[PDB]
Amino acid sequence: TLLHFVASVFRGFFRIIC
Amino acid sequence: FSDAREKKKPKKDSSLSAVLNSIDVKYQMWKLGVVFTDNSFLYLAWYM
Repeated sequence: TLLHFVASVFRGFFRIIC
Repeated sequence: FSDAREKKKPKKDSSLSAVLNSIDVKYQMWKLGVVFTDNSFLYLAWYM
């Protein structure tokens, strides 16, 4: 679950930077 | 009701639904969010 949270944070960061 | 008379039904360890009601979705929300915000837990998760 922690890894899924980290992955979701990374995906959000990608969506915002792109 | 605090000042007034009260009747209470003690909880049962057998009943799982009682423990599920006792645990709070929003409190577990807040607690795990704080834990994830903690830096040392992040370092240990990196080690993971």
